[PDB]
Amino acid sequence: THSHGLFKKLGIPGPTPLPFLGNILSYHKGFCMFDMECHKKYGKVWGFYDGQQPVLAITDPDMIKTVLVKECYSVFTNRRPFGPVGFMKSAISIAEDEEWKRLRSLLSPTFTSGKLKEMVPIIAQYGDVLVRNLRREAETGKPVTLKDVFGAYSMDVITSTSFGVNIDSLNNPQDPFVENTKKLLRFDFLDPFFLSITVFPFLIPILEVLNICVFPREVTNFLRKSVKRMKESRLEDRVDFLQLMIDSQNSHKALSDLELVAQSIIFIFAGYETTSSVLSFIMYELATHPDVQQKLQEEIDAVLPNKAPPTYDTVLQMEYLDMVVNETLRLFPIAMRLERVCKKDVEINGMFIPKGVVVMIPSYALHRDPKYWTEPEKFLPERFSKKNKDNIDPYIYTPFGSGPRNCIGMRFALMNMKLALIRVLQNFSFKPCKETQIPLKLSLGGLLQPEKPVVLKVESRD
Amino acid sequence: THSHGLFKKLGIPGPTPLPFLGNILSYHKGFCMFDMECHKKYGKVWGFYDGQQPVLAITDPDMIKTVLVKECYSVFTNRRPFGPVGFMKSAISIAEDEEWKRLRSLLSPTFTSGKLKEMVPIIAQYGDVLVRNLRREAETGKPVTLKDVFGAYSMDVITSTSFGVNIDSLNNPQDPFVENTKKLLRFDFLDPFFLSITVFPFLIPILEVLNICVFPREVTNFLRKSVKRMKESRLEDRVDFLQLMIDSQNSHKALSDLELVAQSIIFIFAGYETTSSVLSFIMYELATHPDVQQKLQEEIDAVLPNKAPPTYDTVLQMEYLDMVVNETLRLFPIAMRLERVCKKDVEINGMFIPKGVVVMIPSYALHRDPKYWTEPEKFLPERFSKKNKDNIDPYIYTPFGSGPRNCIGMRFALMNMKLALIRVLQNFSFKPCKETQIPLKLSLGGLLQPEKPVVLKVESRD
Ligand code: HEM
Ligand code: HEM
Ligand SMILES: CC(C)N[C@@H](CSC[C@H](Cc1c[nH]c2ccccc12)NC(=O)OC(C)(C)C)C(=O)NCc1cccnc1
Ligand SMILES: CC(C)N[C@@H](CSC[C@H](Cc1c[nH]c2ccccc12)NC(=O)OC(C)(C)C)C(=O)NCc1cccnc1
Repeated sequence: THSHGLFKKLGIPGPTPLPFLGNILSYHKGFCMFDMECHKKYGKVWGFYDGQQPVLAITDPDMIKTVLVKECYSVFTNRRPFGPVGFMKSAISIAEDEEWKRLRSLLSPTFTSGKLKEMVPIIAQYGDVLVRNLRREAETGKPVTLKDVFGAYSMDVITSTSFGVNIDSLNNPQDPFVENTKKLLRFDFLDPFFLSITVFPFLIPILEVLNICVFPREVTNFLRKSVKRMKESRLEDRVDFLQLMIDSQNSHKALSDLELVAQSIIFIFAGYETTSSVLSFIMYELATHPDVQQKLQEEIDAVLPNKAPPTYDTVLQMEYLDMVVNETLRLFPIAMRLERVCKKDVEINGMFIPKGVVVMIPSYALHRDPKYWTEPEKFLPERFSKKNKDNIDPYIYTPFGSGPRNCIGMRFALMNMKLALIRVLQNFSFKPCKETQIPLKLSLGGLLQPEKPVVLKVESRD
Repeated sequence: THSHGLFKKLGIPGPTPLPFLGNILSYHKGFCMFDMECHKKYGKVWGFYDGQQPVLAITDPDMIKTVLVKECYSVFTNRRPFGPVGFMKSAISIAEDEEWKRLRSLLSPTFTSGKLKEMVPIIAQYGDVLVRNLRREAETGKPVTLKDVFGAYSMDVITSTSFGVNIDSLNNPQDPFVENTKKLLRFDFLDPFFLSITVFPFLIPILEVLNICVFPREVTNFLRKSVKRMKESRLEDRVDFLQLMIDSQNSHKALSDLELVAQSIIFIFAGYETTSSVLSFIMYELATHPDVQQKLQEEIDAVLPNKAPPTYDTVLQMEYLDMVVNETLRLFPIAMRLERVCKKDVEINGMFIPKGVVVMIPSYALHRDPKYWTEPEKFLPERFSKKNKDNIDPYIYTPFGSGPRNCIGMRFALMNMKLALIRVLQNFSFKPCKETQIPLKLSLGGLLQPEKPVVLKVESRD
């Protein structure tokens, strides 16, 4: 129908599409399973149909580089639309071409190593909070649910690093400011709503004229005014994302107020469930590989004797920790794919690409390719040792993507997660319960997350 | 366009419609203002257009009777659809024709005077709760917001009379069971979403296939399982609406489980903001007419000396109280209109009515008609004295509608509100603050509710 002959014409293999649905029935096992099977069955490039929308998959690292880096500005600048977005049209990760470029320009200085070293003390205080809450659970030998305790942690670091609000969310789960922000959850792109948006993408315009949005209209409204209060209470009466944006609107064309709110929202959205999720995947591996946990506890005490508090520089000093984080990300790259919309008829690395195709890099499946990783399913942190870390193709292992449009939040995310692990492990060990799901099964959904949530035994090194 | 010549053809007056919008621009001042102006300008019958949808207004009490009573089953059985409803299609107030008739049959015995006398003791306990919360506000001379304290009250009576759950919502505003139920708020039929649904009623089918609903998909999901837990904890291990429905599914065709949940939801929806709102409108009048308040306090002590607790029968004994409630409802009939969809070409009281028209009775405007009420804007409870209560046309004063499809919840609503007022006034007097809005302005919105929320001074008769 109307475009389902495209790949068959270019000589590109793939699963044969059904009318209207294309291949979306093949998502019944999740993006991850579909992508590995496809890589296996079909080889180095393949093609499928998200309804009428042609998606070209690629796995050659040279080709990936062209797309993510070389022709990023010229050809492959934007992501694919996904549903009605309202004013969130202005958020950097949604925006396009020159508005994107301007936004990415206007926001980059907020994510430098400099500002991040200034934020480290704030992100630290809530590690202590995390500990006392964990100790409360450990002095009462009851299995712990990480996503809850790490959620409460991530939530705290966001509320602080982005607005100055200081909440113990785990113990104030019903503060107005914690309630809204806990509704900014990762979109399930295989839930009813989003699948239909894929079979009926013409519906998106209809919703937009009805001010219906995939960002709940009330959470956005709460923050828009919460910001405009903060804005006008500091102006006038250092050191969060909001103040860094306030200072910036003092490319070009400055930052509009509505533009400012939207970024603020996308930072919470980005930083809340990801931090929570990754931190849980890591504690899962640490707990099912007690040697890796011991070796990391040993490393942490070396740098920080006497449970010394971690600093920006003592954090970047810890190599095994960096290894442990990077390998967890290999097995659970929560973005799962990267995607670029081809804006022009192009030819790259010997392959014609017609305008309008979505180019997709199947991150999860490349992270578990046996042709670039030995024993890809095993959790083996040494793959990232300063010895082996050189035989790893930065276009095969892309947990934050690559190029002008990679994750702007990368250094903060990594720092935020590491500060958590250092303080937690300084004080506790983590052990399987019987109710622990070993082996952790991944969700057949549209999200990278455990089937059953991770529950563990926490014990005090006291 | 496609139907805007209808009234002009039948000789029926009304405001001239614009293409596509019909007359909806005339709602800029609210349904209430539009309806009085229309009654004034145009007389005993008029016509307008909710987009393409012809609505015929009527004010002759004989004609109203035919519509609400005589030809209710034959002709005027259903209300007008309003947006996507999901499984709430099964709720009695939404359902149609034989399913309605069956539901109204299967649910009527739950609202008898018998069951209501059995519920009175439950509804009483939360009057005491209401008092201690009020006393806490009165011992701290801070103006009170009625909708909050009455909301918390109404919320408590619902949670109890419908599931057995016993919560002090005002002090547990963050119990999971109170959180969801506080989201079941009255629909604003002049908010963006519903106006568009009126200009684009073809959009309703589109939303329905997207499982988008005007009952938030999460509140419904919470209760559906909350019920199925309650259902299977009482079955097996008297005296609420849920148990009365459980007993009924033990016309005809019994009550399906999904059918049962939906009614449960519609009862909360119905009984929460209405009780809250009416109770606030009443305290407003009592507080701005201190004689009426005194006369009612005097009456209550006569029946119930020593702050005696109210009983079902001592409640029906209080005539001035019944007067005060009924007159408040005159000035603030929160339904505002009644509506019936004409299902066949008919002729009633000398007027042809073509199939598909919505027949509408402008309750608010009839309640303030100078041709049936002297000084209609004044709050004068004596209009309802056992002397004058006979010169009041039950088809002009219809705060609960009339006929086979009037409010099934009427006796409960009235009893629930009166039990509140008796206990409250036994203990407190209510006085204007400076921040009180005198005179209360009504919302220009699609709801009957105060412009500014009612704030009063509460003082202890101790
Ligand atoms: C463990 C944590 C995180 C992971 C694994 C992650 C991963 C990713 C990935 C794969 C992308 C797409 C990059 C590409 O297209 O090549 C991305 C984009 C993005 N991330 Fe993250 N992310 C994380 C946390 C964060 C945080 C904390 C922020 C805070 C501001 C953030 C903000 C963004 C933004 C704004 C984009 C889009 C940038 C643009 O399109 O210009 N992310 N992230
Ligand atoms: C002060 C409180 C209330 C007022 C003023 C009120 C008013 C009304 C009005 C005007 C109608 C439409 C009747 C008609 O079309 O003629 C109605 C319908 C209805 N009410 Fe209420 N109501 C109140 C409280 C309640 C309560 C507590 C319940 C509890 C179950 C309830 C359940 C219903 C139902 C189910 C219908 C639709 C009945 C049907 O269509 O078969 N209402 N109400
Ligand atoms: C999908 C939500 C997160 N809307 C995005 C728009 S594009 C940023 C990217 C989304 C994405 C990556 N491959 C995809 C393949 C198909 C469809 C969408 C995507 N993000 C992403 O990794 O999200 C998680 C970890 C998958 C939840 C947005 O604006 N996200 C802010 C954000 C979120 C998370 C991390 N960093 C930034
Ligand atoms: C509109 C909401 C309440 N959906 C109803 C469907 S029809 C019951 C009726 C609605 C109604 C009366 N004139 C109208 C004129 C135009 C459009 C709709 C209506 N109710 C009604 O009085 O609602 C309040 C007090 C106006 C909020 C529903 O199912 N409502 C359950 C319910 C609510 C309140 C009282 N009793 C029952």
